[PDB]
Amino acid sequence: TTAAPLLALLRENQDSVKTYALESINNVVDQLWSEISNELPDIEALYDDDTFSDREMAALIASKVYYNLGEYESAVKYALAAKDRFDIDEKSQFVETIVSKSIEMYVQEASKQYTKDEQFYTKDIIDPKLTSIFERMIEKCLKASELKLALGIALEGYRLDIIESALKSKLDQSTSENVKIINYLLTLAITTVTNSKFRSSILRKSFDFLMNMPNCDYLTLNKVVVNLNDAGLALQLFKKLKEENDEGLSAQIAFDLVSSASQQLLEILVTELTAQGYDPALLNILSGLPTCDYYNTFLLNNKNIDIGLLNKSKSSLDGKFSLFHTAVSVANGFMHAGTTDNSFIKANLPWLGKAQNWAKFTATASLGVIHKGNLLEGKKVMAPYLPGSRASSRFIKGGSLYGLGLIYAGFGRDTTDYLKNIIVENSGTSGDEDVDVLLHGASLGIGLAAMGSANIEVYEALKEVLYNDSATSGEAAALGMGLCMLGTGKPEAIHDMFTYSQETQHGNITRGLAVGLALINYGRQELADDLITKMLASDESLLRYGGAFTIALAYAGTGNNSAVKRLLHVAVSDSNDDVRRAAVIALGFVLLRDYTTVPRIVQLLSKSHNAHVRCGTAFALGIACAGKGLQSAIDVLDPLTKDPVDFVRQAAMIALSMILIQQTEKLNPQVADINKNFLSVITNKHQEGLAKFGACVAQGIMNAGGRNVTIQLENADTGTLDTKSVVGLVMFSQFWYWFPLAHFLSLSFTPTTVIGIRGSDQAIPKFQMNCYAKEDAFSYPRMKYSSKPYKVDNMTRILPQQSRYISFIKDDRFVPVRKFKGNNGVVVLRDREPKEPVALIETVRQMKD
Amino acid sequence: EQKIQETELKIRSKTENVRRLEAQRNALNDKVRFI
Amino acid sequence: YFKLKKLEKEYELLTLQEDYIKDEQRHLKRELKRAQEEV
Repeated sequence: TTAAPLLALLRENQDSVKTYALESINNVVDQLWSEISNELPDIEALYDDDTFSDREMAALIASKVYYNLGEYESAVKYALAAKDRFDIDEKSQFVETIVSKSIEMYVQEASKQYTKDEQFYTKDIIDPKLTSIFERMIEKCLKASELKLALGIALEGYRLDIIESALKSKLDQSTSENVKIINYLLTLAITTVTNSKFRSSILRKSFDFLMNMPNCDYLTLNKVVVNLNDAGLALQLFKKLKEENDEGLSAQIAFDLVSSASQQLLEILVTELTAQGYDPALLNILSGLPTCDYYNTFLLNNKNIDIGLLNKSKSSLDGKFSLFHTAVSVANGFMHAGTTDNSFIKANLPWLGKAQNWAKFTATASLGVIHKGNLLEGKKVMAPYLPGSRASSRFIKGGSLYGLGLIYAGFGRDTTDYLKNIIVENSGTSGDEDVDVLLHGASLGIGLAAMGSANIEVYEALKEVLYNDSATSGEAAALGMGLCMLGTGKPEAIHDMFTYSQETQHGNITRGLAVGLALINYGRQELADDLITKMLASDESLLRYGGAFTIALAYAGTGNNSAVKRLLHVAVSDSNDDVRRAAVIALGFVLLRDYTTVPRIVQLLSKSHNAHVRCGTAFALGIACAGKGLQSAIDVLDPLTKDPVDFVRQAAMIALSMILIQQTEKLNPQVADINKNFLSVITNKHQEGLAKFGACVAQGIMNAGGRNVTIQLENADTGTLDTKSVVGLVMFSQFWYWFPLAHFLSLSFTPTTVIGIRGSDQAIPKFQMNCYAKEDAFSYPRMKYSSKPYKVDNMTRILPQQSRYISFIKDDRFVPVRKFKGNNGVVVLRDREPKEPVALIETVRQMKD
Repeated sequence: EQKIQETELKIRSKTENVRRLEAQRNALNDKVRFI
Repeated sequence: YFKLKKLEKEYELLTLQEDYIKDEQRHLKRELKRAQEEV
């Protein structure tokens, strides 16, 4: 029984007697181990003895000693030494810890050797003592019908054999089981797998299971194509639509891919798809024609500007230079965005004449936000100010070429050849200041039209503008080249534009180059660290400004603790208020995924002696919390509203305007205090100048698009980071430093509508749902789950957040599929009985085509 | 499922370490409001 | 399955606040230098 004398008798002869001696020891291994541990070195010495054949049973004894000694690493070695006595299926606290310890050490070596070889799990690169328990644990979880621990550990183990082989045996094909399995693999691996190559294969292997399209989830396969940006998988989706013929399923795939894909993937869906055959109904869909048509028509049906509250805002004073006129013009241009209403410019004469020279840019560019989405008459709005028709002056003429950039952005291939010809004419030299103004709006318009597509002609045309060292259009040339270099970009253009920033020192140039060097690196993560190190080591104020946005864009989406430590040390050690403001704003772009921890960090930075630090955290809080929940961020911005600093209250009103969209009517109790401050701060002369100027746009953002459009960034509809939405918010960070850039914000405003259309072509009918919904669209600025139906759930405005409780009635000619898919841009639900009257109403969308 | 629970217990232990930040932040705000 | 996802999400707060309390001490040292100038 007592193992103390037996362990000392193992140095004698007759090894057959030692077999019987070890039998009585296995009882006290969990009892006397604190005593017999003095004889433990004799147990380990016999394992290496070639004449000792009892190591099979001797390994079990030593496995329970070192473990209870407090060494978890040793318990794995002695347990797998024999590879026989160890039983993983036995349920005890001794085995479960050894299994969890072997997996923990296996993840550390899996994240390293994966770079050299991806086949390491099939090879000897890893010592089998790590993979022995790791393989037996997965097989034990598969027999227990538990996919939480099996799939969760597989993502940490970085092994492709587990997910690929086990999924084939677990196939239940309802057919909704395989959809949730990938959803558990997609959601967890993003915050777990640190290597973009491993998660690239997980989405690729899952494509071969659903490739047959047995009424499976297309949104799951769409997120695979968008994340991988593969041209072969995008074309393969339409290859299966030719075999299985469905008008409803093939449509929803086409509307979804055109919005989330970049300019490079749209060429495969149009040019490459035409060569291999296509659907005549789906060709125009992938070209973006219906996408812009839905945004313009849905806003025109229900439109409330409420000019009564706006008249009192813009009639206060004619002075304060353009800062008052710019505030009311940029704000009003948001309310009519997409509805094509010129009443501010046309119906009101005096507010246009009171503007200054450079102030006429906002009055002209306001129509670009208003008429955004018009691919036909968008040029006729700027027709009198186009080149060759001259203009009232050359300061206002430059805004016309920029107005075409906001409307046609991404569709501006026709204007791409038109806008670059004006740059070549002015590329020689400039004799006047307003000449660069015409080049300023031209370079920004072609940058938006070519945004997302790499063009060597636009890069070389704007490169000659940088050589001229223009104090006005110098930033426009840098921003135009950065939008073409979005994504991986050109590595040669990284060091070239960085060299011109050190050679040419200018405020409007280098600052634009610093932002341009941030746009060229998008989603590169550690690949952009070479440029980040050069900016952090330099003491230049403008180079440190672009260093934060370079970290913001590359490290966005999935959060990274390495990018947090960089932005935190810069906002503290550096004494520059503009750089501290850029570091706290750059933190919000990395936190876009998790909006719950964003206010907690802002509360820590809400108390500071610097105004720019509190001003940066104000707008950075509203970036991630715009279209998300957690209404408590309003109370965080309350003390910033009382800040005597002028520009802090300006960014505070804008941040409040982003979170409070559609929060009225007994949703957020703070909507009463924000609506009073609209007319109170403007009319009162005791407040700050920039405070009332920001309250104008603050009232204009909540009323933008006629109370309809909302700011959607990193949602379930897109599936990834929106390129147009993240760039527009960066431009807002520069307001009074040079000239308001707020016109770029129009890319983030999208309406909220739910409509089925048809299964073939454009319809926009009129029907009713009557499902549980909050009261929003019928609550406009004036002069508990009860399962109770709402007035009309079709179209209107409402809210995307609380619309998850809205169902779809099946009593009409349509049928529900996703049970409120909840996608406002894609829409186009399934029609089970086409060619039947829907009570269709033809919209004005023909004018936008 | 015990591997996740035992690991989560460390977060609750480090939660009391976050309490040390409130003592330093309030002492820092007293110096900020003073200057 | 939320216990696995929310597990690694809480370390982001422990990562920032670990070096953030150290920045308050560096700021406190700067306030002491400003306090000597006030005298």
